[PDB]
Amino acid sequence: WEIDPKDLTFLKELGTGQFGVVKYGKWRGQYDVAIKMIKEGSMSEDEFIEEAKVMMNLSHEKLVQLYGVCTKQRPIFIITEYMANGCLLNYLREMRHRFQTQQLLEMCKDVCEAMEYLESKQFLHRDLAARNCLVNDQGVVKVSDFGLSRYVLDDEYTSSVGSKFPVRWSPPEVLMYSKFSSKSDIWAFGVLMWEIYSLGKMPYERFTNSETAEHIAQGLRLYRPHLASEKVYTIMYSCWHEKADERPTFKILLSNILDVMDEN
Ligand SMILES: Cc1cc(Nc2cc(-c3ccc(F)c(NC(=O)c4cc5c(s4)CCCC5)c3F)n[nH]c2=O)nn1C
Repeated sequence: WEIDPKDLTFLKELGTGQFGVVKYGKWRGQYDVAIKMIKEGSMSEDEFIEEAKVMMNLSHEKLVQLYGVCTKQRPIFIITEYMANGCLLNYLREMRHRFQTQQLLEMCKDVCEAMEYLESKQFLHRDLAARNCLVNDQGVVKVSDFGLSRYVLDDEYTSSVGSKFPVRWSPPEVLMYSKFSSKSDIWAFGVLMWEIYSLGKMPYERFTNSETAEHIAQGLRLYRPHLASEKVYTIMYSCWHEKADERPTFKILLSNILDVMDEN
């Protein structure tokens, strides 16, 4: 879906990410959208447009909805569903004292449902983390920017020893061999659950990225946050098996989460 740029009205700046400036605006005067304006040289653009069709076809309530792209001018635009409460990490930190435990579990469920959908389509996120989830005006969490890490042109982000690589969300086989799979998204999801239940703390705080890699390679795992029950911690901890094939699927994780809800 090629969006006509004449149908976009820019309204507000939303900050800057791995591809440069992001704006809030409207599509056809009515629908609230976010618009990434892709900084030249920041993205493998031919590669992105080449593979853009499969992303058009991903649709789930808990996935941020793609509206489309503008590719007939530079900078390229990516147009998505606007999420008025912004990214999940800042939302957790700003509302930290208000959350009930049942709401923390519901946020995890939202993300798990989106990821079970992506898993069913054999589509990898590759940078799942609370910073890449968004929150709407009703508090629903949705997964954002799935698959886009593949198109980043920035050695600090693409190298496992780069300053911007998501080391703290990565399993050993990604840090050692760059072996991304559904099971590396599973690992990241466990870290995301930890971010939720810690109310937005930084994983492995005071460890450097390389110290993090060393310690998880040797079996260290994130501690149980105060607000996580044992049953909840067992779920997130299952995401962190050293061996990828021992980690659950998102279907199983979703069933575990629903089971905890039912018990509650
Ligand atoms: C109050 C409020 C609402 C609101 N709502 C939104 C903000 C954004 C948004 C803004 C800046 C960003 F930097 C990003 N992330 C990125 O650009 C990238 C992430 C990744 C990229 S690029 C390539 C590698 C993989 C990860 C955003 F997603 N989008 N959509 C929204 O709805 N924001 N605020 C402040």
